[PDB]
Amino acid sequence: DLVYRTGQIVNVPIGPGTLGRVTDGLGQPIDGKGPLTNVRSSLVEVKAPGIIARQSVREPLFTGVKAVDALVPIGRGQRELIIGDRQTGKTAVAIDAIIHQKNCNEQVPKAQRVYCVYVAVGQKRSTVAQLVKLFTQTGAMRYTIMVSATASDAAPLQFLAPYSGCAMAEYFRDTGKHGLIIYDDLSKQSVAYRQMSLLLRRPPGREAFPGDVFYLHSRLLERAAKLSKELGGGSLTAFPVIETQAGDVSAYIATNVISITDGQIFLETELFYKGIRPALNVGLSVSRVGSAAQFPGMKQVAGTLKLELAQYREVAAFAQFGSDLDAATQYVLERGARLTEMLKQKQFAPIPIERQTVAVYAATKGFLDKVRVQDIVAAEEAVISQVNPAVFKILKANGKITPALDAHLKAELRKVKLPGA
Amino acid sequence: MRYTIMVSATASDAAPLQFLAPYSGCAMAEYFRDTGKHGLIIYDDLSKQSVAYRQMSLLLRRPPGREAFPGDVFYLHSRLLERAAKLSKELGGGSLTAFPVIETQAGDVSAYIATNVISITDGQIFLETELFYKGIRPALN
Amino acid sequence: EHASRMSAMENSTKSAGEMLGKLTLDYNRKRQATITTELIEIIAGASALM
Amino acid sequence: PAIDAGYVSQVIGPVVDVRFDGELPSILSSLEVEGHSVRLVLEVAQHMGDNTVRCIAMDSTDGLVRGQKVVDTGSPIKVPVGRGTLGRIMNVIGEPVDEQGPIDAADIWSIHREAPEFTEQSTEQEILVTGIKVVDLLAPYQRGGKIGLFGGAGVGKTVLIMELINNVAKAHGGFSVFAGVGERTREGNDLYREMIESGVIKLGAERGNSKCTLVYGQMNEPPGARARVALTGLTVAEYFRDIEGQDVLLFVDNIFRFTQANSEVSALLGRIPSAVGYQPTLATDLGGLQERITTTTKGSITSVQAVYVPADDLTDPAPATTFAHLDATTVLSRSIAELGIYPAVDPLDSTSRMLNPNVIGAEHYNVARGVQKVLQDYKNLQDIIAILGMDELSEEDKLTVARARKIQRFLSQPFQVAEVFTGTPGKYVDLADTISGFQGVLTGKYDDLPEMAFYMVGDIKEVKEKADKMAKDIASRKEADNKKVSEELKDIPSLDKLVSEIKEVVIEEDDGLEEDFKAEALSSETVVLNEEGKSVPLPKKN
Amino acid sequence: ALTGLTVAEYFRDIEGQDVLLFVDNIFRFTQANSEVSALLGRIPSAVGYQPTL
Ligand SMILES: Nc1ncnc2c1ncn2[C@@H]1O[C@H](COP(=O)(O)OP(=O)(O)OP(=O)(O)O)[C@@H](O)[C@H]1O
Ligand SMILES: Nc1ncnc2c1ncn2[C@@H]1O[C@H](COP(=O)(O)OP(=O)(O)O)[C@@H](O)[C@H]1O
Ligand SMILES: [Mg+2]
Ligand SMILES: [Mg+2]
Repeated sequence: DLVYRTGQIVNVPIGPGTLGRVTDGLGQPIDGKGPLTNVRSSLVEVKAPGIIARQSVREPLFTGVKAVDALVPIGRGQRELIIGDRQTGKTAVAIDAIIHQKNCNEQVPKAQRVYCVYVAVGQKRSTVAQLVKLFTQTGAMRYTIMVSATASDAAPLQFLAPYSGCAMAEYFRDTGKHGLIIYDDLSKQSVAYRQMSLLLRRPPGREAFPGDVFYLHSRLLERAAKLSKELGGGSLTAFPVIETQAGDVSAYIATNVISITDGQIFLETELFYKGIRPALNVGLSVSRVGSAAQFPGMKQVAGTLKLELAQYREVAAFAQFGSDLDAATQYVLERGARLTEMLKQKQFAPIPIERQTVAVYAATKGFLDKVRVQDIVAAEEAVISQVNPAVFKILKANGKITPALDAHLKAELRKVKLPGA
Repeated sequence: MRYTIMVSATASDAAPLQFLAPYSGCAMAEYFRDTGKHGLIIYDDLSKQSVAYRQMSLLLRRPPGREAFPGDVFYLHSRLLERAAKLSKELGGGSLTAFPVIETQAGDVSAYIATNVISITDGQIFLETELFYKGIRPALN
Repeated sequence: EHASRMSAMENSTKSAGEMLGKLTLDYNRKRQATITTELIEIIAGASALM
Repeated sequence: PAIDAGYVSQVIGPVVDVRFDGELPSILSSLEVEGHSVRLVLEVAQHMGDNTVRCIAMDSTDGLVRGQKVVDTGSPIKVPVGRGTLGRIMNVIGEPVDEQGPIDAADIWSIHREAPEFTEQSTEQEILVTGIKVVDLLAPYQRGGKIGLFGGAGVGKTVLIMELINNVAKAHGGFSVFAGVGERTREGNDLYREMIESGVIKLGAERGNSKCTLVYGQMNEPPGARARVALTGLTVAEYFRDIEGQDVLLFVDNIFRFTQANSEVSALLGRIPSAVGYQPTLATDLGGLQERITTTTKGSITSVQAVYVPADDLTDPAPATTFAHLDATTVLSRSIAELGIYPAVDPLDSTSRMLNPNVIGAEHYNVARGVQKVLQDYKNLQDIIAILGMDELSEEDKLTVARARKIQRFLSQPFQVAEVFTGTPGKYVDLADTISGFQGVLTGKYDDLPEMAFYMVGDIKEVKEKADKMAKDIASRKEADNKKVSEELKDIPSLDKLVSEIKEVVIEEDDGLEEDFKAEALSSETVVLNEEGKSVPLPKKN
Repeated sequence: ALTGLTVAEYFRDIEGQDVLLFVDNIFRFTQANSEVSALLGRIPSAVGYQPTL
């Protein structure tokens, strides 16, 4: 067969014509809406920006998840690993982030909007189609690109689809806007790269992976940065997803991406089947870059929340199960259960951050201790419904619970009809 | 140092120098064994001489084996350690006693080089890291 | 004494089932790594000759 | 013109073969490729025969054609060294990447030096106090020795090396050289901004008063750059040690990435792999690197190297080879970190050559050995306590478990560099306070105080001043009922006057991403190149 | 081992005697055949022994 060269390093179309379009791992659209129109080609293999080109992460990227935005806060330009077993809610956190970027994009100016890229590597084509229907029926497809190298596609396409999506998001990073990229099952990209390496007869290393399987993910994840003021000031936030086997996070690809990304979101498989969804392992999951990039007010209450959940795990599952019960530390058990049931949150419903800090204010300051544990999820929506919406606008505009605001908040929090009790 | 020779092929040296340094030290110590005197030879880090031999033979494109060692890595230490003997009276009666050293990984005695040199040498001196931290120094098992 | 031993041995069954469940996963990881490293050794030996 | 100019024969990833028809460069000699998008420096690794060398590219090879002219520089990689490198960031090949102009070179040195000889070795076991309790107690650091921080991806060997920078390099009188090998670029930018802010890096005209050189080869670089950037850091440190005669600090974050980059390029050099997948030359490459870091007779280098264990496997060959090069290992553990203990130093796996009674005194040595004995006796009881509980232990062993759970909270310590994400202020702890505290916990002087009074405190005074606050607080269950009444007309307006004094922002529909956009025309049929080089569509044949 | 065995086989067949054949570490026969089998051109078997074990 005749092989023609194109004269160009491997490129994908980048630009504003990619928004709303489903794409394969090479740049051509698969949603059946014709070719990409308002677009231009750029390389998939770009060297990451250097040391001067970056600045410290200052601005917060709100996921809309209560357990995430309180305990592991994530700033713009960060890389946060979402790690956990199969069916523990990793994709749910990722798509709550995308839907919440749609919800916040209509209330900010255009220089503060976030344009999302969802790379689906090794997924089923049916789940990608259901996710496209979700992003269309939630209006989130206006700001979302979807790259789709499914399980039927060739393993070079599954290897290259994160780099294609990263170039499509690096357009938004380089043009001063803000990007958010989700590499869903980045473990499957390493499996595709291991396939390409073993079929190229390269000598395999640990777990038959190639030697440059760390370089494969470090190339990809170092391109998620927060650019300096002389480079437009744009940002790109990565959410790589790594699936573990039986909760083994000491695996090869797991510990490779842990030693690349800034923090982690450990989703425990034990809490996911105990109804605690999102099943955030609060003891293991950290975020040390968006810790300074936290919404104040949520920084005022969530530090005490994480401290109380820390001293809740001093009596964790040996309340009276092992030998004895104290009944002076009954309060930490019957308060940590309230802080746990406060952070549970149903799917496809992300919350604005000003309605999360008020809910954790009611859960932490003590406005819900007489509510039974079976109805704190109803007490939270009753608090959000019955408190007047002026305090939400004041807390969102001022950006902190002012001393002028906590008095009016404790006033509006003592006249709420907590059901039952 | 008045009675000691030190043969030093360090980590910066080439792989054949570290491969050949136990044989150099054994040849220097065989002079006392063959001239009626009594010698003491310590092959410190014989598990590094095996690693240098592994590198030297892998770059000669000889086929690798257990943990990518050569097949003849038993003969490497057997023909080295068998030179430690006690000669007869017609050969002078001189002696040479060997103290090879093997480093194990997490107490795994079932490693390749460790089991080979255990099968070669006469005695064993086992030093456990849990006896070491219980105050028992030397940590003789 | 009998009724506290009945609970302490339930705690010991729970602990020695939890320890056994973790050690089974550790053995499975070591078993998988064992077949992988032995197979990689055999391929590295055969690729020097073939 | 044709002399000293080879051409690219084959491009295999980061490995380029160059055919020199006239005369071949030496091994380790640097080459430069003409007409690339960046400055592509190759370093000759092998002579393959048939007038062909085999090189390792310092940048990416994407865009290389197999006819490209390659110029022999006649030399290895030469980087600028001297006091003019202080306060500057430079990459693997010595180019300034800090956008502060060219580096004022005192000299240009080859990055490949032979290790200092046996006659130039200095044997002076002097202690270096770091202010860390577990480090100063159980494995003290030599003043001119090599230090390893072994860790398992998330256990804190970057926080520990930042705290060692915070504690040691400020009290030091010489120059520091930070070599960033294969770590995060965000971490290099954070260290640059913290060193500019704290004043150890000054910009502009006062650059000569900066006391730190950064050499950065981070994980966005190809494996040729991460394989030689440690050599650039060594060259900058060795100029201060040898020529300047200074005492140097050299912090190398992830010396594992040197080994990993050599194993990445080694599969394409046509070698048979060694054990678990690394290069056959692991031990000799690591030795040729680490034997250049030596306190000699004309200067000292205090080297602190973070070492990364790949899958929490200390038996992996790349940390197991590194263990034999270091004077003091500080093995950080994942389980100690999961207990909440920070720094997560394994006390029964970290060792030092300074823990000897004739060099640090018998009191400090006996205290460290007693603490290790109590911790080993607790680790022997870890299975009986799990499957049976503490109620079946002997009365002498419950005291051992209590004292060990006290000393393993007391080994933890807050850090001045961890105060930004933990909230608690850092604690610098003197050596005598550590020995005096652990004497008291070993002899039994603090069996009164609870176990959490020892957790994340500075010295033995702060244990007693935390057991006070832990028992004021349980008596502070009944102190008062807090209520602030008749307050709403002092300084706070209302709910609705506040929503009238907020500045609501303007929002715009149709975001307008077509501003400053090129928008080239991608046609439907894919464009290829014909034999004359013209951009034509595909022919209609398959 | 073949040399000791053929001495014992002469003592069994020709002399007709009843022979003792003490073989110290017959494992070293297979070990010695394993040290040369990669150089004889044989790709290795299970754990590291020869294919002809
Ligand atoms: N917060 C939540 N509340 C209720 N149900 C949830 C929540 N999050 C996820 N689920 C449900 O649990 C399942 C988890 O699927 P999800 O795709 O989120 O997990 P995953 O880790 O991506 O699994 P996989 O990797 O196998 O696709 C889904 O069926 C989803 O409907
Ligand atoms: N001394 C400490 N105090 C508090 N937290 C720590 C400390 N050391 C490490 N950590 C936590 O552990 C993680 C370690 O990250 P890092 O320092 O990058 O280690 P590594 O380089 O091994 O991944 C950090 O996210 C931090 O939250
Ligand atoms: Mg999924
Ligand atoms: Mg690090």
